[PDB]
Amino acid sequence: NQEDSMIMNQSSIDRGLFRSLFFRSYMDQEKKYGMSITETFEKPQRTNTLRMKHGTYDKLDDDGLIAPGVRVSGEDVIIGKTTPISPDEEELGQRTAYHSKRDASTPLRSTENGIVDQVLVTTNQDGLKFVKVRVRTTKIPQIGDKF
Amino acid sequence: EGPQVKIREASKDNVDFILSNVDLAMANSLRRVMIAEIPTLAIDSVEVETNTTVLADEFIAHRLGLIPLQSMDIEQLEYSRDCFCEDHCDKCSVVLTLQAFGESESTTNVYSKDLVIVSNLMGRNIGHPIIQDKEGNGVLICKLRKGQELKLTCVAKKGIAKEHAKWGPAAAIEFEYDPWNKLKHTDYWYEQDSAKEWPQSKNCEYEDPPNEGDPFDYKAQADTFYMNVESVGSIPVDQVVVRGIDTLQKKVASILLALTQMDQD
Amino acid sequence: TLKYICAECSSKLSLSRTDAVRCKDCGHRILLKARTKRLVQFEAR
Amino acid sequence: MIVPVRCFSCGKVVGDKWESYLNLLQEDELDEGTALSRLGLKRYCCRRMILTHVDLIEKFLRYNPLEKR
Amino acid sequence: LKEKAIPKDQRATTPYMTKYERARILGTRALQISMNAPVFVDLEGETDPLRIAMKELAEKKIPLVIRRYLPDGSFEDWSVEELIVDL
Amino acid sequence: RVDFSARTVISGDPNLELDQVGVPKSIAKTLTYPEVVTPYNIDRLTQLVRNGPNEHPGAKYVIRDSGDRIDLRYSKRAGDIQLQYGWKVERHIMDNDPVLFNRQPSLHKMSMMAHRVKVIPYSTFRLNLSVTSPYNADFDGDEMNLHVPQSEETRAELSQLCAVPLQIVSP
Amino acid sequence: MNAPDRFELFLLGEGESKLKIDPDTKAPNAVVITFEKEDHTLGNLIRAELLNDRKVLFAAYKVEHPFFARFKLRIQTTEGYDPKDALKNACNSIINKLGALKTNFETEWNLQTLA
RNA sequence: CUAAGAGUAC
Ligand SMILES: [Mg+2]
Ligand SMILES: [Zn+2]
Ligand SMILES: [Zn+2]
Ligand SMILES: [Zn+2]
Repeated sequence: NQEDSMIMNQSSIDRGLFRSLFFRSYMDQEKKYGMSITETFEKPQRTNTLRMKHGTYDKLDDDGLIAPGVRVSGEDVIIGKTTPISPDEEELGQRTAYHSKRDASTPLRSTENGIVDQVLVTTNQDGLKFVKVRVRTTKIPQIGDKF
Repeated sequence: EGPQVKIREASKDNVDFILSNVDLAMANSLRRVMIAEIPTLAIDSVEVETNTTVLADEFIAHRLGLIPLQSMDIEQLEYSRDCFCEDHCDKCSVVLTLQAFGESESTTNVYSKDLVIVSNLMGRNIGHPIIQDKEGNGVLICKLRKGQELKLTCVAKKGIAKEHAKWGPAAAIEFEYDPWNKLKHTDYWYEQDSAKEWPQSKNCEYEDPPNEGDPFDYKAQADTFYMNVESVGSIPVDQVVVRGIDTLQKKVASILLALTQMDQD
Repeated sequence: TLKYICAECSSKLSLSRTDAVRCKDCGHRILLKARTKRLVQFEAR
Repeated sequence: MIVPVRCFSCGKVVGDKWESYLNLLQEDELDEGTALSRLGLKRYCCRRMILTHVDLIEKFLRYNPLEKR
Repeated sequence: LKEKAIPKDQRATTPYMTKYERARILGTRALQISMNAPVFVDLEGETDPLRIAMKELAEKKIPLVIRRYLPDGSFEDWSVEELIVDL
Repeated sequence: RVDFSARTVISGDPNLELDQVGVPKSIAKTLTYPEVVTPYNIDRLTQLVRNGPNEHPGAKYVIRDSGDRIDLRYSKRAGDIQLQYGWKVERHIMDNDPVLFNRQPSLHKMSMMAHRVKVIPYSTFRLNLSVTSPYNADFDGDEMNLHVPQSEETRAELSQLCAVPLQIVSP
Repeated sequence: MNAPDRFELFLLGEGESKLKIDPDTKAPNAVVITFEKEDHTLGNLIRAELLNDRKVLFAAYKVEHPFFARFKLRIQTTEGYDPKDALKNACNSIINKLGALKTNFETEWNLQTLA
C-alpha cells in the first residue's frame, strides 16, 4: 500500500463491496440517401452484401437486432444495417453483380462485453425507423481501480 | 494428553472456549482453516427464465449465491470438478427453483423460504436454506410490484471460502491471548498512563494479574488462547471447529502422503 | 412473427418488416423487443 | 438498492434483519442503537451494514412495470 | 582516404574501449551470431547470442575494428584485440 | 506514433527486483519480439510455434525468408510448421526481455530506463518502490508506457546502456 | 481480464507435484522443499513444529510472492539426520496433537446442556 | 473531416 496504493479485502469484494452496474447505449438510424435508397435494418447475408465485418452475425435475429438477454462480446454485430448501391460491379476477385448492398452494421466495442439489456425501436422526426441497444455489464473492483 | 480445551459458552450459533497447552502457530492455523477451508453448499449457477423485476439478473444471482444452505451432510456430496457427469448431476449438486409472481395489489416480498428443492437428495441432509428469524421468512431476496414475475432455477455445488467467500461457514472468529501483556508482545501507545487509557479485556478475569515488582519472564512462551467461533448457519457451530481440526489434519496427512509416495519412486 | 411490447401498455404485438412501427391499442411509437427464449447462464459469484 | 444479504466485513447474515429492524423502529418506538442490539448485531461492521442502508428499491417499484402480465 | 587515415604509429586516442563502443560491438556481434555467423569461441551450452558475444569479448576473439572519426574527418582504426576493456 | 508499445496503470511491488518490471499477461501476449531461427534455438521456437498465439508463452507470427507471413491463428488447419534456419518467429515477450519503460512527462534521462520483463497475472504494470523516485511516479492513478525493441542490436544497447542499475548514480 | 481463476489457489496444476526437494549447496545437510498450492497456514505450523525438534539446526519458510500459492521451506539438521526424516516427524507430531485436540473438544462439547 | 466541451497524470 505504499505511494497511495490501497489493500482491499478480497472477501469483502466477494460479498458485494463496491460492485457496480454499467450500461452503454448504441444508437442507429436508417437514412434516406435518396428517394428510394432507404437503409434497411436486417441480417446481412454474405451472398449479397459488401464490407461485412469480421465479427460474427449469428446473434442477430430476423429484424437485424438482438433480443435482450443474449450475451455479446467484443466486435460482435448488434445492429445489422444495409444500404443500396449501384449494381453490376466486378472486382476484388469475389465481387459479382449479386452484391447489391453495402453493410453498415454497428458492432460492439472491441474491448467491452456484457448482456444486451434492452433494445428499443421507434421512428425519428422524418418518419424513418431507428433503434437503441442498451448493454449491461458488472464492474467488480480489482487491482488498478481508483478509490 | 496434548492440547486442552475448556468451553465457557455454548450456544446455537456461538461457542466460546479456551484452548490451552498449545502453540500459537497451531491455534492460528486452526483459525485460518475455520475461516477459509471448510466445505459448504451454496448456489453456483442460475438460469433466469423470466425476470420483470427492477433488479438485474446478475444482481439477483449474486444475492442468491450468498444465501446460506444446509451443509450438515456436505461430506457425502462430490465436487463438480471430480464428477463424471456432463454439467451437474444428483451426485454432485442440489437443484433449487425460485418462482414468484406479484399477484397482490401491494408489494410482494420474495424471501428465501420460497426456494423449492427439485432434485432428489438421496436421503442426505443438504440443500435446505437456513431460516433463523421468528417470522419464518428467510433472507429477503427481492420485491415485486403487481404484475411482475421472477422465474429461475439454481444449481448449488460444494465449495470452500478460498474459491469464493459465499462458501464460508464461520463469520467472525474472536482470537486473543495473554490479556495482561505479560509476554510484552505489544508496546502500548499512550499519552499519560497506558494502564488507564487502555480498557481491560473481558478475559483478564481468567488470569492472575502481574505483581508489578517481579522481573520480566523471558522464558515464558505463548499458550492459553481464548477463542469464540460464530456460525453463519450452514453447519452447527461445534461442527465448524471439529471440521476445521479435521481439515487441518487432512492437509498435514496429505503432505506426509506426498512425501512417502515420492520417496518410494 | 417477432414480438414487441408497447412502452405504456405492456401489450404484446407481433410485427413484420412491412408493418408500421406503432402500437395497435394507443398508437404509441416506442416499442421494446421481447425477451429472448434461449437460456441464459449466470455465475452466482 | 435492497438490503445486502451479508455483512461485507465478517459475513454475518443480515439480509433477514431488515423488516424486523423497520418494525422495531416503527411499532416499538425504539431508537436505532437499541434496535440494532435487539437483532443481535454487536460488531460495528454489521451495525453499519444495517444502519446506513438506503432502500432505493421502493422508488424503483413506484414506476409501472415495463412488461405487465 | 590515404590522407584521412592517421598512421597506426601516431594514434592519439585513448587505448580504452568506451561504453558506446562496447555496447555497439556486443550488439553487432550478437546480431551476426543470430544470423548464423561462425563462432570463434567454444560454447559451454550458452544459447543467447548476447552472452555468446560477451564470452567472445571477454577473451578477445571478436574480429572487428572501430573507426574512430576525428572532428576534422580523419579517423583512427583501433582493433578490438588491442582495445583494453576496463569497464 | 510508434508500434510495439503499451500503456497502463502502475502499482508497486516490494517483491520485484530493482531492474524488473511486472507486465500484464494480455499485454505480454499482444506485444511480440521477432527472433531469428538459429541452430541454437530451433527446439524452443518450434515449441512456441506449436503452442500458438492464444496461450502464453507462444508465438503470434512466422516470418518466412520469402517475406510471406504465416499467421499462427488459422494456421493450425494447415498442420505443423517446419522451421528453417534464417526464418523469424514473432513470439510473445517472455521473462528477462529488455524493455524500455517511460513516464510521459519525461524531463531527464532517468525517466526512460530499461527493465527486465516479469509476466504477472493482473492488469497493472508492477515496479519496485525505489525506482519510482527517478520516474517521479506515484500509484494514485499514474499511467506508464512500455516499448519493446525489435532487433538484437537495439536489445543489446538497451541492456548495456539504459539499464536501471547503470543509472543509480546520476550525472 | 487478466485476473486468474480462484481455484488455482488450491488445486494442483497439471504436471506439478505437491512437494519438490532440492539439495542446498550453501550449507551441509540442508535441503529446500517447495510446497505447491499452500500458504502460511501450513508453512507456519510446519516451521514451528520443526523448530520444536532438537536435532534441527535451521528451519525457515517464505512465501516469495502473494500472487502465487506456493512456499519454500529450508531445513538443515545435524549430521547423520535426514531432513526428510525431520519433516516426517514434524508432520506426525502435528497430526497427533490435532487428534488429541479434536478428542478433547468433542468430550468437552458433549458435557454441555445449554447448547 | 473539422470544431467544441469534460477531463486524467505532471
Ligand atoms: Mg500520482
Ligand atoms: Zn455430477
Ligand atoms: Zn400502446
Ligand atoms: Zn459484520
